[PDB]
Amino acid sequence: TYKFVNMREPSMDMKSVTDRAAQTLLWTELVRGLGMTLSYLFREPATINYPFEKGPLSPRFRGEHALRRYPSGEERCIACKLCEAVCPAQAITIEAEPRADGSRRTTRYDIDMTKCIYCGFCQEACPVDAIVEGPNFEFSTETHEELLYNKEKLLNNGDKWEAEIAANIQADYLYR
Amino acid sequence: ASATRVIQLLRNWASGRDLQAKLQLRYQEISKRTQPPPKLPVGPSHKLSNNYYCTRDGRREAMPPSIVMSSQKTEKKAVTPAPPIKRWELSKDQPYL
Amino acid sequence: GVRTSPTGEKVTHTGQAYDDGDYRRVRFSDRQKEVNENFAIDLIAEQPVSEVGSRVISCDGGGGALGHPRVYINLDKETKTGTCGYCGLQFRQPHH
Amino acid sequence: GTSVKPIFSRDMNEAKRRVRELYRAWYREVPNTVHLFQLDISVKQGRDKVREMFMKNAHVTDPRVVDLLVIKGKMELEETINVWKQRTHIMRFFHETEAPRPTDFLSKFYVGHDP
Amino acid sequence: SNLTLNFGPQHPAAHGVLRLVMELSGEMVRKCDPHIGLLHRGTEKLIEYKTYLQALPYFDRLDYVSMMCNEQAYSLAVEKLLNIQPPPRAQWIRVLFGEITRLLNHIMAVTTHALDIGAMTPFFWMFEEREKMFEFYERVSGARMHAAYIRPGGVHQDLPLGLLDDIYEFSKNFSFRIDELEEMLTNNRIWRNRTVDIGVVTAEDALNYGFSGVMLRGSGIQWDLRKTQPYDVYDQVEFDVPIGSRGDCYDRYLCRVEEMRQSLRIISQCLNKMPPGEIKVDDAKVSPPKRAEMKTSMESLIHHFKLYTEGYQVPPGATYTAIEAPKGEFGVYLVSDGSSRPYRCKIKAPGFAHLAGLDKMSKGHMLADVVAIIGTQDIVFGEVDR
Amino acid sequence: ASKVKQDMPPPGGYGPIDYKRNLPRRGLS
Amino acid sequence: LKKTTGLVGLAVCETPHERLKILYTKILDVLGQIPKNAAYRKYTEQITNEKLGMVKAEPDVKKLEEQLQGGQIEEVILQAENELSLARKMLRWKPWEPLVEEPPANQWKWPI
Amino acid sequence: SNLIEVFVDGQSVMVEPGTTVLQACEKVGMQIPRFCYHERLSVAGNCRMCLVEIEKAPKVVAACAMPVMKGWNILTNSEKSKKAREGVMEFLLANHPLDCPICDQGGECDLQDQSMMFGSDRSRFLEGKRAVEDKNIGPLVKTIMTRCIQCTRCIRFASEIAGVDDLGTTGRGNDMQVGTYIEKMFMSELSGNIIDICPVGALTSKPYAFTARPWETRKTESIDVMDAVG
Amino acid sequence: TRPTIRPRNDVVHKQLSAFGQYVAEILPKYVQQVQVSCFNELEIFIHPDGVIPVLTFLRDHTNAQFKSLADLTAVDVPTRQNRFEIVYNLLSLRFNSRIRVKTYTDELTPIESSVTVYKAANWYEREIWDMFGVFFANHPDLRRILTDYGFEGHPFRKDFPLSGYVELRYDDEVKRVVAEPVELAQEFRKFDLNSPWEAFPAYRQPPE
Amino acid sequence: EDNKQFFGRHRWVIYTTEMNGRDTFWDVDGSMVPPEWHRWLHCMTDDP
Amino acid sequence: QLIAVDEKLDITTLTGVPEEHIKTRKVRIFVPARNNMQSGVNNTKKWKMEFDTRERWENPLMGWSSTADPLSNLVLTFSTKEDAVAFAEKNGWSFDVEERKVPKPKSKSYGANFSWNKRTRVSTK
Ligand code: SF4
Ligand code: SF4
Ligand code: SF4
Ligand code: SF4
Ligand code: FES
Ligand SMILES: [Mg+2]
Ligand SMILES: [Zn+2]
Repeated sequence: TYKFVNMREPSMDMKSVTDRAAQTLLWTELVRGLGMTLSYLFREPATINYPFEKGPLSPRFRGEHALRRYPSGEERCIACKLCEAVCPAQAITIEAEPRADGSRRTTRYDIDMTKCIYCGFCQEACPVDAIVEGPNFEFSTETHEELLYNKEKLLNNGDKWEAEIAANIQADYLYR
Repeated sequence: ASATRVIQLLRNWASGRDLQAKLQLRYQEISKRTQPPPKLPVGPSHKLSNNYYCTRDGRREAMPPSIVMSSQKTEKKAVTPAPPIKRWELSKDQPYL
Repeated sequence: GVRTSPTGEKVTHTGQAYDDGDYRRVRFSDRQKEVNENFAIDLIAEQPVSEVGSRVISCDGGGGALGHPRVYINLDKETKTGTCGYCGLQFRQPHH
Repeated sequence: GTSVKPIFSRDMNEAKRRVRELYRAWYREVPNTVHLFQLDISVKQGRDKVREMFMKNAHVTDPRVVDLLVIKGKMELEETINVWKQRTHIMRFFHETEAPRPTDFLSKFYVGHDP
Repeated sequence: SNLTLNFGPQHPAAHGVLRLVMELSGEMVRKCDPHIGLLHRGTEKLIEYKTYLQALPYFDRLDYVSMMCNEQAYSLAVEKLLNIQPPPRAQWIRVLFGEITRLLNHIMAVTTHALDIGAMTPFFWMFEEREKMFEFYERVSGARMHAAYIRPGGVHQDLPLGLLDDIYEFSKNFSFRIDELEEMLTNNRIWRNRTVDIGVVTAEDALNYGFSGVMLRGSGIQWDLRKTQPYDVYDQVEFDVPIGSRGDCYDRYLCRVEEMRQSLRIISQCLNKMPPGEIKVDDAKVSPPKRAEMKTSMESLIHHFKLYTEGYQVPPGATYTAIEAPKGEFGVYLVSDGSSRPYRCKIKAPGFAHLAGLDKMSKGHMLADVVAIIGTQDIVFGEVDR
Repeated sequence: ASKVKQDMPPPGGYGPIDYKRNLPRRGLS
Repeated sequence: LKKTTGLVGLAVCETPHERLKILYTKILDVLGQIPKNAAYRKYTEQITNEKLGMVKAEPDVKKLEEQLQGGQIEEVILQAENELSLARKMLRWKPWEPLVEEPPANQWKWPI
Repeated sequence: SNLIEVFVDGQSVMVEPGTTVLQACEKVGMQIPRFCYHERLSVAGNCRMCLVEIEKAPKVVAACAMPVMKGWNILTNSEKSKKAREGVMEFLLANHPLDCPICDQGGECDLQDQSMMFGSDRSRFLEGKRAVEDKNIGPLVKTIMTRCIQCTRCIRFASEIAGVDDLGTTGRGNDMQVGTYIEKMFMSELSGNIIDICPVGALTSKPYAFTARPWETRKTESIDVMDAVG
Repeated sequence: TRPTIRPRNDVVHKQLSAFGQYVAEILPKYVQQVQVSCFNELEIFIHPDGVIPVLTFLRDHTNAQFKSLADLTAVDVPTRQNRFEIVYNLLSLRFNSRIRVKTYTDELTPIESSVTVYKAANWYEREIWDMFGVFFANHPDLRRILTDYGFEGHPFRKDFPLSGYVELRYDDEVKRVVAEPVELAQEFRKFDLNSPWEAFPAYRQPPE
Repeated sequence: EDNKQFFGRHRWVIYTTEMNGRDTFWDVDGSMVPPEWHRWLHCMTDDP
Repeated sequence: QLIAVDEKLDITTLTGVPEEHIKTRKVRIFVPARNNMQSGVNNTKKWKMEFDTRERWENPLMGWSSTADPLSNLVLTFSTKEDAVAFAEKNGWSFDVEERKVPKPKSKSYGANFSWNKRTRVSTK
């Protein structure tokens, strides 16, 4: 089922022809466009006062990565390497060994944030909610090297953002 | 909208429309940023019996394509790849723009 | 459980520190070496061993579905405690 | 028999004639390329390089492969004449920023493992 | 001798990566030769080293103005190769977000086309609506454009509570923004002078040149893949197909505006007909189990582990699956060798053929006319170069 | 033991949504 | 009588019945030079004779369009022209002949 | 000669007397799922994963142990065979621990792979799982016996190949445990092979523990120089 | 086999099989094989010499009317003596149908260009020549379309490496962008994903 | 907070004039917001 | 009409491969051995072509593994050994071919577990 967009005909009575002539000579549709812009001029603008005001975001928003802990302070990550396997950009590099107490823990956990596509597949794949995409998005740098995160950087990010990260996870985890 | 009434009238006249009815900026009408928890039901395969996987395995019902007329190996009416497409009907809602 | 090297460089929890003759230390000049101060091994060492009255205990890391996969831990051995392979929490049957 | 379909040439003589046509076209074009792209090389350098590129494939004895090589050379010439290539593309033939790689056994032994 | 000109890549009307070698006589365009590949990233080869899930995000970045539509095309191809069916609620969500995506794309196309022509203001009015639409994307997936929301088997997550009401609130107001855009452009005599009888293409030439979508329907061809070859639940929604009569820029612009209105209609129907149920296929050898199941039951953990490390195997075979994307027919030729990684993935983009037709369409026109024709073809070079 | 809770349309459906063209005549002779 | 076909570049044909009769007659004349047992000849003659009889049986253009299932008699004329050109090309090509060669042993084997 | 004719899904196969159903199936390139069977160990027949239907035979047979009879038509992919495989896999996974992320076997685990290929995709086991204590058998073979599926492969290897009778089973029923019953080291010049034959992560390499996953490793086929055996 | 499994369409399967038999009967000189897949897609495998006569037929015959060329691509299969599979996907709007035409070639054998049949083929053939090295005879303007000027090799071949052979950087001594042999700070990590257990018994090959 | 403003202007922050070591009278940026007020300010929640 | 060439196939000048990566490479053509950790045999069906392993080193930043040979991840699959040999020959690569290893058929007897007078008698089940 379809419709035509440009298949109409103008009436040739003297009234319609004279109206068309008046439009041609007195520029009525141009005045209509001017009226539309004038109407927009007196409307309230949509600009927010950044950085004092921010755009709305969801609990599901994918931001800067972080490594999380159990409430006892133990790392959640147990070096299963599912995030490394699933990562579509090969942005994750993991090395692991038994710890001094025999625990399964990483010795290297690197994310190349200039390789990362911020898809969130790593946090979907993680079985223990160890690696997450946090809410932070304002982490621009002056050098390329600062965006090659090692494990200490990611643990610091987790320690710094856990209060927000836990609340967002509490908000979203019943959909996962 | 905090616009005064005379500016509102001027906006309506310039636009030719009732602008206050449909405001682009969004206020209190939008949904709250805090919501109750969901429950999210489960699918048809969440059963304790009569649920053997071999009866619901789509991947294993795929098979190699049917071979018609290998080269190695009357009446005969002509055929088309499908019946001819039926002509479209003009819209009852709005036939012409 | 942070600790310093003979060069003054902080040693991380992975035990990685640049040697005294390593040129790569130059990368920290006029800057700093990022080190996480909350060592997980020491933090889990401070948790007390839970006394439970069953031969098999269940652990999911707390928080239900917000924890780790639920595993079962045998506590028959009296010479050692039962440790969770995900969380590090320890369990034992009452003795003595 | 070998039942092979040609591309342009039936034997090696017509393929060699097409090679000579392409070589003449490149040789004529070189001075214009030097002028238009504002290169710091001489016309002799460019022609010597053209000769070198042609000599690289002197060992080919298959007329179809020769025809395809002539097709590729014609494509490169058309890219050059229309200034679709830039100066970087033209200068890529000279490898002016690659260090000279040793060829004798001893230097390769000193520098690494590659045979 | 004609004058030769580089139109782009660093040009406002060249879309960043298009270098057009133009032969001109004065400002008359004697010849157009588009040079592309300035955004060729080797997507089709990269996909050969990914699992199907790993390959999914590459489709977000082909036509970056219509993300979920690309996701849907790829998901439909993979689901056809897997011989599985997405659940009904997933199909309704897919159609709803596909129409939201069509709204986004048509806003971008119409307003950037107007900006090339010289009308800069409607871009600003409509990009706030695009912003609101972006929020719907981010609320459903956590990303404003590259959602990766639509996957083979259904969708990644269910809608958050309250999303449908906000989509309804936006949809009940978008028609007035369309009305304002049409008040600025549709009857303006300058706009008509810039668009009427520019880039006229015949129906036969459009078919032979591989055109699709509006580039067909502007020339009177009554064809729409949603009507003729429906997918998901498109055979359950009512809408009209806008049809042009002149095959020029003005009729194509009118068609796109009417397609926006019909998309609003479809979105209303989708909002009122959303059913309950699960949102991905209840087959853990294809779709991952829920996180609570993964942490409780052995089979769920095994299937999570395997689907996120190896990925599902796809039975061997090849399919060409096409959809009515906002820019025309978007297709995938997917060849599976039986393993968990695709053997070959050829991507068919409508803009490829449309831009190949640009020299034919520009015959007898000027420079500004060529700018208008580029705008009217609705070209994004992520899908052209892949 | 609570009821299934999902994002769904309100009973009786949503309010009607306008989509058609609206360009009033709005002029003299 | 009809104002426009609605398709850009397709003109309205006056006297479509005579044009169709001419085109179908020319197609049958060309097909008469193709071997009698060639499948192309018999199939195309069958469909062409069906269309020619249908054209001769209905003098109303709209009802002829409805019967022919061909979409707007001008496109029927265009399709007849395409079929005539194809018939000449087929007479040149002679594809009714036996397959030129058998592919290699595993040319089409998939997977691998 | 002395061969007899059997059928695999209707396809004729000539086999020598004493050929088992599993071997006849692999004559036509069909691999029957297995846990306890190993072609270099004695037949056990305890895992029951190889159960397969014989045409016109009411009861399925253990393909690893059953000699094939003349005229038998083995139905490797019938409904009976698939349902038997699903039931056995369900029984194997009922008490298995949710250890895959921390288990070194993950990614090269026959239990995982045969669950994905021949088992169902979900669980309906609603009880608690059994947990057993670990046995110390040396510094080479790490033992986590909650993952043990009681295949008896390690026992048969130790007895038959290594000539060491130190492994066995203690208890019975659900409480049956594989071990040594005393604190004893299984130190043999061939001990490490029990890591490879063990289908699950119950026996793993201690020096290798936690270091790598199977999919990231590159394989170089080479020769050993530690002795003159090559 | 209910909600999870994709439904079948016997009507379309039968119609496509009948039309494939029709095409094979009309053009025995070139048609080598006809197949209908279980998701209702028709494939016609032809000798290369028949690229033009077949396509033209499918475009111009009154009962075919495949007026649209949706896509034209190549597939590289190094184990085959004829390396490259050439695939044409055609759409008929009159009959609301799709068809696929397949042929083969090796590195040194030209394929006839189909620009006289479908103009849309032009760029597609260029892309094939760019990505696979297949030469199309009588192409109006055959040259690279996707790769950089002066680029050597055909990237979409299976034996072409993923990162190629050369990379680019700006050099200040010569004040220009230069190409040098590729060196990667991190090598792409090859993953071995295939399970050693067979997935689909319906596609098992004879054990030779 | 001012809920009478439209969504996006209904919440805002006045930054401190002195953070950890630096003078922020003129130099402010969004990274100065601590995580809890980051959640409130971006409307990921309705509760301060 | 055809042209009847009589020379062996050689496409090296057309592939765009650098000289060094033609004459200095050694490809191995082989059927990959079964991974000893699993009993599945589905990864031992096809022939593989791979290249010789070149140097990998440590990146001074991040300690990542760095390479300089572009063929370190190139593996081709072939149906037979002859197809792989032909492909290697037409590309000018020197090759080493290893013959396919098939496990020999074995005599399995369950009853032998309980022999009256043989050593095959088992002491446990
Ligand atoms: S977000 Fe995606 S690309 Fe980034 S590390 Fe996670 S999986 Fe890799
Ligand atoms: S972050 Fe999660 S997925 Fe990645 S290795 Fe650690 S536990 Fe595994
Ligand atoms: S043995 Fe296999 S199934 Fe069991 S935990 Fe280890 S990897 Fe998982
Ligand atoms: S440890 Fe391994 S080989 Fe030994 S009984 Fe358990 S599963 Fe079988
Ligand atoms: S393999 Fe036969 S019973 Fe275990
Ligand atoms: Mg083991
Ligand atoms: Zn725990």
